[PDB]
Amino acid sequence: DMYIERAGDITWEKDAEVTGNSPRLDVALDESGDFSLVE
Amino acid sequence: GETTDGVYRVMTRRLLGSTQVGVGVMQEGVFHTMWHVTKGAALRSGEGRLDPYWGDVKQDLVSYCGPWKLDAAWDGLSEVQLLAVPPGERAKNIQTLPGIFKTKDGDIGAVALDYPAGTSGSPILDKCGRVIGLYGNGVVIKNGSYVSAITQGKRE
Ligand SMILES: CC(C)c1nc2c(C(=O)Nc3cccc(CN)c3)cccc2[nH]1
Repeated sequence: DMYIERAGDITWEKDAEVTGNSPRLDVALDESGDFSLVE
Repeated sequence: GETTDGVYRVMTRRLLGSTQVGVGVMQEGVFHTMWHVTKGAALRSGEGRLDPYWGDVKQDLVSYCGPWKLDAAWDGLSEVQLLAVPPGERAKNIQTLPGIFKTKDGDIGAVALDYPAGTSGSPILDKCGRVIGLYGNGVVIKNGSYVSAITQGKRE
């Protein structure tokens, strides 16, 4: 049996840690819901 | 049990201790999470039970107690916030500019942030606080890093 526990509110927070790049990737989604890179 | 709107941890006791297997959003009495988190199994919320209502393996999404309620979309230009709820760690908002998963059926937003697999289902937000999708289904790029799609469902 799985159970849920509250972790917080859903709000936009100003001055949050800004990180991560923005790559453009050629992908494919299969019938099992798994993404793969197309090359 | 607790049906207050917000972000929640999805825990399991089947394994050692209490392990976090994913995250979800409670909105308008509906719990929204990734399919690979629960496999469509029932959830507990204190003494109350939550039953699956809609689910799809290909989309990798599942809703409990009602139909999928989240319908905000990424505008394709602005930065977003991943409200990452990692196992054993406090919820933190990480601001990022998404990339693009180019597919044969159209382009989809993508957040290039690495978090443990149990962070799956954490919401991605717009500047208005609206849930534009869930984090946890994507690809592993050349250096072992994870790039997740911005996964959103359809509001019927
Ligand atoms: C690469 C690794 C560190 C990592 N894996 C992940 C995953 C992950 O493996 N998700 C997953 C698993 C099973 C099935 C599906 C749906 N087809 C998605 C989710 C979030 C962050 C991650 N970081």
